[PDB]
Amino acid sequence: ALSVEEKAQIVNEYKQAEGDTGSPEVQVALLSANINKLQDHFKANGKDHHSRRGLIRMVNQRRKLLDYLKGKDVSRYTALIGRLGLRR
Amino acid sequence: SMQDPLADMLTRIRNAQMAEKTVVSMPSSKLKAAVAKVLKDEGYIADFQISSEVKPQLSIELKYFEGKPVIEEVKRISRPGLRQYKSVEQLPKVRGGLGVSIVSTNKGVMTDRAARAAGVGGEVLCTVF
RNA sequence: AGAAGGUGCGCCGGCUAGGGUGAAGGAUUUACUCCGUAAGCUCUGGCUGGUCGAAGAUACCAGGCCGCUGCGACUGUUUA
RNA sequence: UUACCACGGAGUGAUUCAUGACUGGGGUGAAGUCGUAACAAGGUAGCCGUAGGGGAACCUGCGGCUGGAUC
RNA sequence: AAGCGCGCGUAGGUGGUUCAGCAAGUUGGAUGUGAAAUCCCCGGGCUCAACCUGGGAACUGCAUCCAAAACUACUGAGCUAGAGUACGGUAGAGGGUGGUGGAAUUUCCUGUGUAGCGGUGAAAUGCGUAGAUAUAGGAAGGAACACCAGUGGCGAAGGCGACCACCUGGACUGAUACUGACACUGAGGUGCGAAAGCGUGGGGAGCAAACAGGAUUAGAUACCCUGGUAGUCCACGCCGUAAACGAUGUCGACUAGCCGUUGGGAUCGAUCUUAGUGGCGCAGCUAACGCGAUAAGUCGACCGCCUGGGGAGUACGGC
RNA sequence: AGUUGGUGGGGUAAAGGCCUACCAAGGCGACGAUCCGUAACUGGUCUGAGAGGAUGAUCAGUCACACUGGAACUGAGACAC
Ligand SMILES: [Mg+2]
Ligand SMILES: [Mg+2]
Ligand SMILES: [Mg+2]
Ligand SMILES: [Mg+2]
Ligand SMILES: [Mg+2]
Ligand SMILES: [Mg+2]
Ligand SMILES: [Mg+2]
Ligand SMILES: [Mg+2]
Ligand SMILES: [Mg+2]
Ligand SMILES: [Mg+2]
Ligand SMILES: [Mg+2]
Ligand SMILES: [Mg+2]
Ligand SMILES: [Mg+2]
Ligand SMILES: [Mg+2]
Ligand SMILES: [Mg+2]
Ligand SMILES: [Mg+2]
Ligand SMILES: [Mg+2]
Ligand SMILES: [Mg+2]
Ligand SMILES: [Mg+2]
Ligand SMILES: [Mg+2]
Ligand SMILES: [Mg+2]
Ligand SMILES: [Mg+2]
Ligand SMILES: [Mg+2]
Ligand SMILES: [Mg+2]
Ligand SMILES: [Mg+2]
Ligand SMILES: [Mg+2]
Ligand SMILES: [Mg+2]
Ligand SMILES: [Mg+2]
Ligand SMILES: [Mg+2]
Ligand SMILES: [Mg+2]
Ligand SMILES: [Mg+2]
Ligand SMILES: [Mg+2]
Ligand SMILES: [Mg+2]
Ligand SMILES: [Mg+2]
Ligand SMILES: [Mg+2]
Ligand SMILES: [Mg+2]
Ligand SMILES: [Mg+2]
Ligand SMILES: [Mg+2]
Ligand SMILES: [Mg+2]
Ligand SMILES: [Mg+2]
Ligand SMILES: [Mg+2]
Ligand SMILES: [Mg+2]
Ligand SMILES: [Mg+2]
Ligand SMILES: [Mg+2]
Ligand SMILES: [Mg+2]
Ligand SMILES: [Mg+2]
Ligand SMILES: [Mg+2]
Ligand SMILES: [Mg+2]
Ligand SMILES: [Mg+2]
Ligand SMILES: [Mg+2]
Ligand SMILES: [Mg+2]
Ligand SMILES: [Mg+2]
Ligand SMILES: [Mg+2]
Ligand SMILES: [Mg+2]
Ligand SMILES: [Mg+2]
Ligand SMILES: [Mg+2]
Ligand SMILES: [Mg+2]
Ligand SMILES: [Mg+2]
Ligand SMILES: [Mg+2]
Ligand SMILES: [Mg+2]
Ligand SMILES: [Mg+2]
Ligand SMILES: [Mg+2]
Ligand SMILES: [Mg+2]
Ligand SMILES: [Mg+2]
Ligand SMILES: [Mg+2]
Ligand SMILES: [Mg+2]
Ligand SMILES: [Mg+2]
Ligand SMILES: [Mg+2]
Ligand SMILES: [Mg+2]
Ligand SMILES: [Mg+2]
Ligand SMILES: [Mg+2]
Ligand SMILES: [Mg+2]
Ligand SMILES: [Mg+2]
Ligand SMILES: [Mg+2]
Ligand SMILES: [Mg+2]
Ligand SMILES: [Mg+2]
Ligand SMILES: [Mg+2]
Ligand SMILES: [Mg+2]
Ligand SMILES: [Mg+2]
Ligand SMILES: [Mg+2]
Ligand SMILES: [Mg+2]
Ligand SMILES: [Mg+2]
Ligand SMILES: [Mg+2]
Ligand SMILES: [Mg+2]
Ligand SMILES: [Mg+2]
Ligand SMILES: [Mg+2]
Ligand SMILES: [Mg+2]
Ligand SMILES: [Mg+2]
Ligand SMILES: [Mg+2]
Ligand SMILES: [Mg+2]
Ligand SMILES: [Mg+2]
Ligand SMILES: [Mg+2]
Ligand SMILES: [Mg+2]
Ligand SMILES: [Mg+2]
Ligand SMILES: [Mg+2]
Ligand SMILES: [Mg+2]
Ligand SMILES: [Mg+2]
Ligand SMILES: [Mg+2]
Ligand SMILES: [Mg+2]
Ligand SMILES: [Mg+2]
Ligand SMILES: [Mg+2]
Ligand SMILES: [Mg+2]
Ligand SMILES: [Mg+2]
Ligand SMILES: [Mg+2]
Ligand SMILES: [Mg+2]
Repeated sequence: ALSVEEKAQIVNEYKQAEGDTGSPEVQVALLSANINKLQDHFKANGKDHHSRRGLIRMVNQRRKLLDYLKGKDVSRYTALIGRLGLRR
Repeated sequence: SMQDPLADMLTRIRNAQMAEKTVVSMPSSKLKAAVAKVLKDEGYIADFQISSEVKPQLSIELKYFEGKPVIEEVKRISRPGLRQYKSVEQLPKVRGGLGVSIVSTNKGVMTDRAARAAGVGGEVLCTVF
């Protein structure tokens, strides 16, 4: 549901090596933006299970990436959790 | 998901030996290299070569002798799900000594005969006859 | 369901913890103001002894309870 | 005289054995009565789930399968 | 007899590839212990044997020290072959909310017209002179979406075909750049899940369980015919099942070929290469049928399940 | 709920919630606690090619009990066949 401009400004805001789209932080930010964006769509369309499957897949991907990042570096983990405003 | 690369090596060798081929190519590692060398010293293969360039490729040339392949029965023993280890007195015999069983010991990867020669047991990798 | 059933309760001391009101003092908006106050008055508790009687919720006051069934769902109304 | 405490009392639960008027299915029996549901295209192709109906095997509707013959 | 209907995921199990370290697993050695008896071997006694008895071996174990470093575990630093991200395109009945079309059936009204219509194996019930069927015009309403249509496509499965707009998931396809093992499976749990069914409120053309009547029949609570209610449709909630089937769990790697077909790429109608979807077939496998790169072949990782037929997927208990 | 840990004290031949007064809210559990049923354990015995399976008569080691439920005394030693 994201746009080209939205993704570009997200990666610009969260890039860590001036051209890295694969670092955990960028992917986590993109997934969080998409999850937050799809909420209002699912507010109106409660009977759309087929898309909610993809939403759950994105949630699982974000969870796994956060777990890996926490396992690797605690400081970057805490910083990312702080900026994204999510519990854990 | 390749949770056992050595079983993949032996499976490749057996499958392409059954299919009447001449060369088998696979990703290499310092354990498959030792296994290939110990097979070479036992005359079960023709030759083995390791490629350069970061992602080395190991290639093995096979033997046939008669109309039937030289290696007729090769089987992995210690898998990641079992991890079988044996002492010197309990080293298994394949075909009553007519074959060889590869053993990994603190002195390296060698044969069971050399294992008793040095008097050191270890982990039984596979049996070839 | 207060189901059923059980334990304590009087009076006199010892130690001890809290609340309200409220001099003196302090602040500034100098006055029908804010904070805060020792004593006094007043209201809640805790654990420790002693003691009298036959009996300490001592008088008046103040639910008896339980198990099976019929009828009507219930609160209500009716032959002064 | 106090403290601890066995026996023994009172109230109310849990669990587990045996037994119980009367009832529900199951199995095993022999030349019994009624039908003919399946096996062949078994004479309406059979099964699966579900619902209704009927002395009984069962019938009918809805969805599914081929483990269906002719072609 | 035996793969959960299908996913996601927790504890757990397992782990691509380089160095370096450590010594828990692993291996070797030493020491202590492992009661005696018993079992085993070599002997000695009872005239033999049973029996008794000497020495040994064994007691496959546990514990403490010493040494090794291939593999597993642990620690530090790496790498890009697994996994994922960014950028253009392709196809599609993938999902949801609204709107709009044409064919047809039925019902009502009106004109012409008169003696049959309908149905069957043959009939009858039923509809008709209170003017039917047919025929022409108008109106109302509900539902399904011919031709395209394909061994065709998409979806985790169940499943999804009129057209358009809006919201939205995934997959294929090409190059470069990026992260640097972030992976697989998964007891419990969590959701999605045909049809029939249940609750509340709408709607109701066709079809049609139950039901009524007519046939057939020895009977016909059926097959056949004429009608016909729930239901089938919509909104919200529940229910958790199917021969939910490829009767074949998910993931990864290898193994002769030939003929199609759906998307996409390259090189010069031809050749090559991917991701699906079909037909044959060599090895191999199987009790046989048969499977055979979409394995039921050769192998790995994890999970589920089976143990003669009935009783019985039933009883009791829990949810 | 003396339940888990700490402190002071008591007590024992001896460590210890063994006991007591305070302070804290801890301890155990899907590597199966708690609960229900059953049963002394081992050396050994019998079977089996072995791995296993079944099992604790006689002999030897340990434990528990002595009509049923409690309690202590004497004693180096008993909660006393
Ligand atoms: Mg009371
Ligand atoms: Mg008195
Ligand atoms: Mg009472
Ligand atoms: Mg009572
Ligand atoms: Mg009654
Ligand atoms: Mg009566
Ligand atoms: Mg009344
Ligand atoms: Mg009444
Ligand atoms: Mg009544
Ligand atoms: Mg009532
Ligand atoms: Mg009533
Ligand atoms: Mg009243
Ligand atoms: Mg009242
Ligand atoms: Mg009266
Ligand atoms: Mg009572
Ligand atoms: Mg009672
Ligand atoms: Mg009782
Ligand atoms: Mg009873
Ligand atoms: Mg009885
Ligand atoms: Mg009787
Ligand atoms: Mg039938
Ligand atoms: Mg029949
Ligand atoms: Mg039939
Ligand atoms: Mg018939
Ligand atoms: Mg049939
Ligand atoms: Mg059933
Ligand atoms: Mg049926
Ligand atoms: Mg029905
Ligand atoms: Mg029924
Ligand atoms: Mg019927
Ligand atoms: Mg029906
Ligand atoms: Mg059908
Ligand atoms: Mg399954
Ligand atoms: Mg399946
Ligand atoms: Mg499943
Ligand atoms: Mg499960
Ligand atoms: Mg599940
Ligand atoms: Mg089932
Ligand atoms: Mg999973
Ligand atoms: Mg894990
Ligand atoms: Mg590895
Ligand atoms: Mg691990
Ligand atoms: Mg290493
Ligand atoms: Mg050792
Ligand atoms: Mg001994
Ligand atoms: Mg003699
Ligand atoms: Mg060392
Ligand atoms: Mg007409
Ligand atoms: Mg018309
Ligand atoms: Mg399908
Ligand atoms: Mg339905
Ligand atoms: Mg219904
Ligand atoms: Mg309904
Ligand atoms: Mg209704
Ligand atoms: Mg109708
Ligand atoms: Mg009919
Ligand atoms: Mg009809
Ligand atoms: Mg009708
Ligand atoms: Mg009904
Ligand atoms: Mg609906
Ligand atoms: Mg289906
Ligand atoms: Mg099945
Ligand atoms: Mg079967
Ligand atoms: Mg599956
Ligand atoms: Mg598979
Ligand atoms: Mg997956
Ligand atoms: Mg796979
Ligand atoms: Mg694969
Ligand atoms: Mg074939
Ligand atoms: Mg088979
Ligand atoms: Mg077979
Ligand atoms: Mg295995
Ligand atoms: Mg496995
Ligand atoms: Mg496996
Ligand atoms: Mg049985
Ligand atoms: Mg039986
Ligand atoms: Mg049985
Ligand atoms: Mg049941
Ligand atoms: Mg029973
Ligand atoms: Mg039940
Ligand atoms: Mg205390
Ligand atoms: Mg002390
Ligand atoms: Mg103490
Ligand atoms: Mg237990
Ligand atoms: Mg006993
Ligand atoms: Mg045997
Ligand atoms: Mg034995
Ligand atoms: Mg024996
Ligand atoms: Mg025993
Ligand atoms: Mg005895
Ligand atoms: Mg003894
Ligand atoms: Mg002892
Ligand atoms: Mg003893
Ligand atoms: Mg002892
Ligand atoms: Mg004793
Ligand atoms: Mg006695
Ligand atoms: Mg006696
Ligand atoms: Mg006694
Ligand atoms: Mg005494
Ligand atoms: Mg005395
Ligand atoms: Mg004494
Ligand atoms: Mg004693
Ligand atoms: Mg005595
Ligand atoms: Mg005694
Ligand atoms: Mg004694």
